[PDB]
Amino acid sequence: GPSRVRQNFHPDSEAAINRQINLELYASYVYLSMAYYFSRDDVALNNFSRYFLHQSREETEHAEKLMRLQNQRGGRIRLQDIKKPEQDDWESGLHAMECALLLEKNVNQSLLELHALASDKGDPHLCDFLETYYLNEQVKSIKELGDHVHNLVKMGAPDAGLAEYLFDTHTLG
Amino acid sequence: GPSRVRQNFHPDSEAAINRQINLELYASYVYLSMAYYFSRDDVALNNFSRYFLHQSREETEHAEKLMRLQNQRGGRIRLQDIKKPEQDDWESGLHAMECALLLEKNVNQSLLELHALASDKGDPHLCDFLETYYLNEQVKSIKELGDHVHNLVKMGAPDAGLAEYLFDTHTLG
Amino acid sequence: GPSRVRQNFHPDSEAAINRQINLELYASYVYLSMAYYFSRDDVALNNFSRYFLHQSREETEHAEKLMRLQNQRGGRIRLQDIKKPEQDDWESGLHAMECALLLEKNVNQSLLELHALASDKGDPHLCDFLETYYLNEQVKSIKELGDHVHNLVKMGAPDAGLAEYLFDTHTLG
Amino acid sequence: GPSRVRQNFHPDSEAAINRQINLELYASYVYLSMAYYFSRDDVALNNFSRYFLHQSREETEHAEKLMRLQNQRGGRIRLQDIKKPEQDDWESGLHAMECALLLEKNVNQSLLELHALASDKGDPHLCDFLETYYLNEQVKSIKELGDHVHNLVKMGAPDAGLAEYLFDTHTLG
Amino acid sequence: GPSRVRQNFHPDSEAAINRQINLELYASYVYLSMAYYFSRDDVALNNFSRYFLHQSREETEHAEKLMRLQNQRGGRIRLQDIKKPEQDDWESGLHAMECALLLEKNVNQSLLELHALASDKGDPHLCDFLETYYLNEQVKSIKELGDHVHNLVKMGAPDAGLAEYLFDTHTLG
Amino acid sequence: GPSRVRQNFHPDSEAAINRQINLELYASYVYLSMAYYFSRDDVALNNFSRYFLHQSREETEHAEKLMRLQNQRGGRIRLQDIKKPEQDDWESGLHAMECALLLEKNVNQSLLELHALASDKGDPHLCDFLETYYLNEQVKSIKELGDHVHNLVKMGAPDAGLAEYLFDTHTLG
Ligand SMILES: [Cl-]
Ligand SMILES: [Cl-]
Ligand SMILES: [Cl-]
Ligand SMILES: [Cl-]
Ligand SMILES: [Cl-]
Ligand SMILES: [Cl-]
Ligand SMILES: [Cl-]
Ligand SMILES: [Cl-]
Ligand SMILES: [Cl-]
Ligand SMILES: [Cl-]
Ligand SMILES: [Cl-]
Ligand SMILES: [Cl-]
Ligand SMILES: [Cl-]
Ligand SMILES: [Cl-]
Ligand SMILES: [Cl-]
Ligand SMILES: [Cl-]
Ligand SMILES: [Cl-]
Ligand SMILES: [Cl-]
Ligand SMILES: [Cl-]
Ligand SMILES: [Cl-]
Ligand SMILES: [Cl-]
Ligand SMILES: [Cl-]
Ligand SMILES: [Cl-]
Ligand SMILES: [Cl-]
Ligand SMILES: [Cl-]
Ligand SMILES: [Cl-]
Ligand SMILES: [Cl-]
Ligand SMILES: [Cl-]
Ligand SMILES: [Cl-]
Ligand SMILES: [Cl-]
Ligand SMILES: [Cl-]
Ligand SMILES: [Cl-]
Ligand SMILES: [Fe+2]
Ligand SMILES: [Fe+2]
Ligand SMILES: [Fe+2]
Ligand SMILES: [Fe+2]
Ligand SMILES: [Fe+2]
Ligand SMILES: [Fe+2]
Ligand SMILES: [Fe+2]
Ligand SMILES: [Fe+2]
Ligand SMILES: [Fe+2]
Ligand SMILES: [Fe+2]
Ligand SMILES: [Fe+2]
Ligand SMILES: [Fe+2]
Ligand SMILES: [Fe+2]
Ligand SMILES: [Fe+2]
Ligand SMILES: [Fe+2]
Ligand SMILES: [Fe+2]
Ligand SMILES: [Fe+2]
Ligand SMILES: [Fe+2]
Ligand SMILES: [Fe+2]
Ligand SMILES: [Fe+2]
Ligand SMILES: [Fe+2]
Ligand SMILES: [Fe+2]
Ligand SMILES: [Fe+2]
Ligand SMILES: [Fe+2]
Ligand SMILES: [Fe+2]
Ligand SMILES: [Fe+2]
Ligand SMILES: [Fe+2]
Ligand SMILES: [Fe+2]
Ligand SMILES: [Fe+2]
Ligand SMILES: [Fe+2]
Ligand SMILES: [Fe+2]
Ligand SMILES: [Fe+2]
Ligand SMILES: [Fe+2]
Ligand SMILES: [Fe+2]
Ligand SMILES: [Fe+2]
Ligand SMILES: [Fe+2]
Ligand SMILES: [Fe+2]
Ligand SMILES: [Fe+2]
Ligand SMILES: [Fe+2]
Ligand SMILES: [Fe+2]
Ligand SMILES: [Fe+2]
Ligand SMILES: [Fe+2]
Ligand SMILES: [Fe+2]
Ligand SMILES: [Fe+2]
Ligand SMILES: [Fe+2]
Ligand SMILES: [Fe+2]
Ligand SMILES: [Fe+2]
Ligand SMILES: [Fe+2]
Ligand SMILES: [Mg+2]
Ligand SMILES: [Mg+2]
Ligand SMILES: [Mg+2]
Ligand SMILES: [Mg+2]
Ligand SMILES: [Mg+2]
Ligand SMILES: [Mg+2]
Ligand SMILES: [Mg+2]
Ligand SMILES: [Mg+2]
Ligand SMILES: [Mg+2]
Ligand SMILES: [Mg+2]
Ligand SMILES: [Mg+2]
Ligand SMILES: [Mg+2]
Ligand SMILES: [Mg+2]
Ligand SMILES: [Mg+2]
Ligand SMILES: [Mg+2]
Ligand SMILES: [Mg+2]
Ligand SMILES: [Mg+2]
Ligand SMILES: [Mg+2]
Repeated sequence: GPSRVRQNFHPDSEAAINRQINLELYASYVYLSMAYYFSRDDVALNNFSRYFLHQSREETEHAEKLMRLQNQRGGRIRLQDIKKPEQDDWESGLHAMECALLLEKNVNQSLLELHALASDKGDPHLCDFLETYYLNEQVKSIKELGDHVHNLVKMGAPDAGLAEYLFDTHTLG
Repeated sequence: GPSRVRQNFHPDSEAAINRQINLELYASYVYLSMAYYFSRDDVALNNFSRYFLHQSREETEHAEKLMRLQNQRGGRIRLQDIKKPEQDDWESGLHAMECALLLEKNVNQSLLELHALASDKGDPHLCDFLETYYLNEQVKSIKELGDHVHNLVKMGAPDAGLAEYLFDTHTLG
Repeated sequence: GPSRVRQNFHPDSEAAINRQINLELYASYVYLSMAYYFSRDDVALNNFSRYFLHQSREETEHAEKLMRLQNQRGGRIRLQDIKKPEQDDWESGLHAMECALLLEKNVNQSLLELHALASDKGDPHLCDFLETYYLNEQVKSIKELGDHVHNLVKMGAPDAGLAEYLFDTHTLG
Repeated sequence: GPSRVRQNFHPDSEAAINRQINLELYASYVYLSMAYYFSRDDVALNNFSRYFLHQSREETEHAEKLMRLQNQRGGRIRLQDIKKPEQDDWESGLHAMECALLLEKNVNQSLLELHALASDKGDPHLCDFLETYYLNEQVKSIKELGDHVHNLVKMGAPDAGLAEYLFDTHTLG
Repeated sequence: GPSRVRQNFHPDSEAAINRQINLELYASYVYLSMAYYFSRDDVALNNFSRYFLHQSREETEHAEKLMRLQNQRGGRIRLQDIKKPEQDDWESGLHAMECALLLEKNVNQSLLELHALASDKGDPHLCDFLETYYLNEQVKSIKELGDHVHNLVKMGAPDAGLAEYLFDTHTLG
Repeated sequence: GPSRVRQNFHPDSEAAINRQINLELYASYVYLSMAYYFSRDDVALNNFSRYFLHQSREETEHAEKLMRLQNQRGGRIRLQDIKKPEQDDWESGLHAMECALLLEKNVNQSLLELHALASDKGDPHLCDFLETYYLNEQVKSIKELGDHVHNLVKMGAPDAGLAEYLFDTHTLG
């Protein structure tokens, strides 16, 4: 107290990083739920399953990089419960994509608030960390999900019988 | 009488294995019938044909492993007629998949009854044999057929003109 | 009705091909029975087992080529029960070989009657099919079985203790 | 309702599998917490960190295989909150190892109760699943942790200055 | 007391595993005795020698896997004298094969009793261990020895001068 | 009677070789016991385990070469019970090493007495056999064990917490 490594690292930043870790672990859990929805016998869209499983594992990576940052800067990781997702039954490929898009925008908003806090606290290391590893990743993710939602809507998902099947095999395959 | 190899092998188990051999050979014949239905000039779904031909050959493997078990344990194989399948004309890709699912559940029920008999007779070798080579294979097969039935139903098979054609080329291809 | 592919294909030929399919599947089953007789603990002639298992699989090939022919010509496959073999206990390597020789001659006679029918119906495609894929195969098979029976008889099978053992390891190995 | 795949799968088993999924995800989170404790600047045992991170990822694998089983059998995954671990500060390499050993024994007890339930419900597929993928894994894990605890105790951890350092570099390296 | 690893492991099971270790070491010694009988100048059947030496080494493997199990589960290995085999002079290749068959059936009976005890004590780990590594190995071994005894009897062993010589060179070579 | 191969081979030598075979098999069993002591969860010195397991297998080799010698010279192998080791709990790495050193010196004394007997009986083949394959092996083994005991004593085994751990990983690893 303080850590021999700690320098220019505000307690508010440390707390906000702990909250961000929880949010990234939550996002991982949401995607894991979606992945296994798509492998149900009455859904059986294996490339939607693979896509969301990959997203789940990326969110765990996002959480771990923040945990590493906490240690690097001499903060102390404080974990909290990972809340269950809002749904187990995700309804359709389109609905899951729309929910993922909303999730990603929510996580983006949290990251932008974290960047504003880091700026306020004169922490350019933390600002750069977020810019380098988080903000463009989020923009790319949101854009990709937007593209997917548009194609599924235009194709007639979820009610048009061929739409999710064909998107599964040609876009996500 | 008895075989110099026979040990802890109840006559009821020996008889039940003979009945299971017949059922696996019957399942092989059903799938062979389906395979050649799909190669008719007025059906011509070559990947449905290939899929069911593969399933036919797997069922022969299942029969042979039970025949080998009978010899290994010192029982005597007693073959019976292999009954013809219930249909020659299987109507559609969806109908064949639904019939295959029912067949697999029926074969599964027979295997579960065989496991219950082996348990009752204190035959852990036979229990393990069924668990190792049959029960999970059946669960996997039933799940795969369930997945296929769901996709074909959602796509609008059998009446939607593109459904079986597209499933043939993208899932079974 | 008729199939858009059907041409110069008599209903009698179509029916005779269905009967031939059943006979080839029956021959496969006979050989499968023999194969597993030779793997009994009280018989244990592993190369006799392998030899008859191979013959079993070849007969399934013979059945499938006729099933393909039926579809190619626009006929409709009509499957029937596959009758069990005449024996489960095949007595000896010599007896099995003698039974196989009789089976092959019986199947040959059926093929010759099928060729006579095809000739009568002016079906040169069917005549050529039988000549190309069946008649010489049968002559080769009958000759091979004749050779095997002669050697086993001369060697003193089944009662001479070394005969089947030595034939198993030097001719069939 | 029910799933077209469901067979011999009791609702109690389905519920117990959902509880087991939560427990495996909890174990993953415990190990993740431990991994990042060991990377603190005031702990800095990088091979303890790597060891627990690996264990964390294995527990996620354990959770996923149960999620797959639920879908395979036609049950429905029902996720719950993942509770935070009991500690963020794990005190020492020895204490973390002792906590991991207790966790593994607790998870083992849950698996044994699940196997007893599956047995009671006559579900040999579920029994075999647990035996094949879970029970021996748990015994191996408990034994390994026991070995590690013994060596650390004998070496004088946590107070002997060289003990955890040397164990980190020679056993876990 | 108890071992920090021990869980769901009954003292009766621990004792029965110690007895099984002794029996497997005894079986190894029997086979070692047989191997060196066949290398006598007045026996000189080098492939019978090699066959039994291999079986001896496999039995040591069986003993070691049980010793490892004892440690894995937190039991304590308690070794006893390894009794000498019943004979040094094994009389003939046929007699040795018949003695080996009886030995294997006796060891199998002991394993089945061990499985019944494990079942009674609700130890699915131990049941699976026996099923996975012991019970099918025993069935395979008994069947192989049955096959060998049958061929040697039919060939006229031990009195027919060529029988053991030819079996040595063609089956065991 | 006598063996057609026997020449210059005294009955006393034949008997002494049988006693030596038993002693080498006993030494193998002692080392096997030690190997599995070191794999206990409350000992867990895996390189001590590996070292003694290797020594166990070498002693079996020593026994087999004497069994081969007996046959080569036309003597008859006479096996006896293999007595259990003096301990199951070997107390420590140092104590096991000290017990192994005493065992090796005892086996050496027996070999020297065997050489004296062979000399007395004018058997230069047996003298050379012992010199070539046994006497220098024993001197090397005794020296190696002496080296190990010295290092463990100097390092402070068994009570110094780091000693056996460090010797396990740097000398025996
Ligand atoms: Cl600071
Ligand atoms: Cl809350
Ligand atoms: Cl700044
Ligand atoms: Cl897209
Ligand atoms: Cl559509
Ligand atoms: Cl029996
Ligand atoms: Cl009937
Ligand atoms: Cl049982
Ligand atoms: Cl599908
Ligand atoms: Cl359509
Ligand atoms: Cl398409
Ligand atoms: Cl026509
Ligand atoms: Cl009839
Ligand atoms: Cl013509
Ligand atoms: Cl021939
Ligand atoms: Cl003869
Ligand atoms: Cl059910
Ligand atoms: Cl709660
Ligand atoms: Cl059950
Ligand atoms: Cl360790
Ligand atoms: Cl220290
Ligand atoms: Cl216990
Ligand atoms: Cl006694
Ligand atoms: Cl149990
Ligand atoms: Cl044999
Ligand atoms: Cl002879
Ligand atoms: Cl020969
Ligand atoms: Cl002499
Ligand atoms: Cl005594
Ligand atoms: Cl001399
Ligand atoms: Cl040394
Ligand atoms: Cl020390
Ligand atoms: Fe939050
Ligand atoms: Fe992504
Ligand atoms: Fe990625
Ligand atoms: Fe993220
Ligand atoms: Fe909640
Ligand atoms: Fe994200
Ligand atoms: Fe930048
Ligand atoms: Fe992303
Ligand atoms: Fe039946
Ligand atoms: Fe399949
Ligand atoms: Fe396959
Ligand atoms: Fe099957
Ligand atoms: Fe019928
Ligand atoms: Fe099947
Ligand atoms: Fe079981
Ligand atoms: Fe299958
Ligand atoms: Fe017929
Ligand atoms: Fe052939
Ligand atoms: Fe062939
Ligand atoms: Fe044929
Ligand atoms: Fe009949
Ligand atoms: Fe034929
Ligand atoms: Fe021709
Ligand atoms: Fe042929
Ligand atoms: Fe729980
Ligand atoms: Fe692990
Ligand atoms: Fe691993
Ligand atoms: Fe786990
Ligand atoms: Fe809480
Ligand atoms: Fe675990
Ligand atoms: Fe199993
Ligand atoms: Fe583990
Ligand atoms: Fe015993
Ligand atoms: Fe073997
Ligand atoms: Fe082997
Ligand atoms: Fe054994
Ligand atoms: Fe005795
Ligand atoms: Fe054995
Ligand atoms: Fe064996
Ligand atoms: Fe002695
Ligand atoms: Fe050595
Ligand atoms: Fe060596
Ligand atoms: Fe030795
Ligand atoms: Fe004693
Ligand atoms: Fe030695
Ligand atoms: Fe020399
Ligand atoms: Fe040595
Ligand atoms: Fe070192
Ligand atoms: Mg300082
Ligand atoms: Mg603070
Ligand atoms: Mg998938
Ligand atoms: Mg007998
Ligand atoms: Mg009977
Ligand atoms: Mg085709
Ligand atoms: Mg037309
Ligand atoms: Mg007609
Ligand atoms: Mg075979
Ligand atoms: Mg339905
Ligand atoms: Mg329910
Ligand atoms: Mg690290
Ligand atoms: Mg304790
Ligand atoms: Mg006790
Ligand atoms: Mg040899
Ligand atoms: Mg003479
Ligand atoms: Mg004498
Ligand atoms: Mg080891």
